[PDB]
Amino acid sequence: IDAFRLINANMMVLGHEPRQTTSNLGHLNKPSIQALIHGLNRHYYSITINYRKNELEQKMLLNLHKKSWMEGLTLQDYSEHCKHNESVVKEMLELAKNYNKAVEEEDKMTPEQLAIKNVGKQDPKRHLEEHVDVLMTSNIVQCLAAMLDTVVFK
Amino acid sequence: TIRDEIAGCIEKAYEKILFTEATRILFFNTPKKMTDYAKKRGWVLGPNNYYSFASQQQKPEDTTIPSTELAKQVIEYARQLEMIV
Repeated sequence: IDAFRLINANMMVLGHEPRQTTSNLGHLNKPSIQALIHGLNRHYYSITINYRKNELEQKMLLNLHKKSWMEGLTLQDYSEHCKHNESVVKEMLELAKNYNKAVEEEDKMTPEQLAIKNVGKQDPKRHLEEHVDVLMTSNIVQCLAAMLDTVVFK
Repeated sequence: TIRDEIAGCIEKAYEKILFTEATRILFFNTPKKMTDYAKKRGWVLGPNNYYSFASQQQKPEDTTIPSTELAKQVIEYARQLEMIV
């Protein structure tokens, strides 16, 4: 948000330093970087910015962005997921099964080579297990398959 | 406890049986116990034959008790995979 305030040059005979409610200055020095901001603490002293929010506005922005990311009438996209679960999912299920064969026959080399090299030293090379993400996609498969009974019946 | 054992296992695939063999197995040649079985039970006393009726299940509506017990079970799968504390 970043706001500023200009200082004069006539009042450098006098001081510049009453700074009431000291917390604001020590808060100003933390959001902060540079050599040139450090060179522009002269001619500039900032000022704290804060935020007050209408609970009406907060709650209707919550309406918008926790309700309107769900879509209209709210059944519509979940029944569309139910449309996915019998026509499109089996193709990415084939992709999942091919990944969970091909990645697996080389990630069974991994505890072998853990026993081989050392007790757990530095990163040897490229690949990893990465199975957890593919399993989470399979969890998406099962949850939207659970959606089928709920939506389709009644 | 054998009388009601025959009166239990009668309802199976005895699709028709002649009466005097049931007289042999049950007991009591021409009794009023034949009235007891043929009336308290089904097995309609027709011509020389206890007749077998038919009953069905169709599994029609369920389709839904499958669907709601799967609602329970997959809410359970998602619930245990869900946990976090």
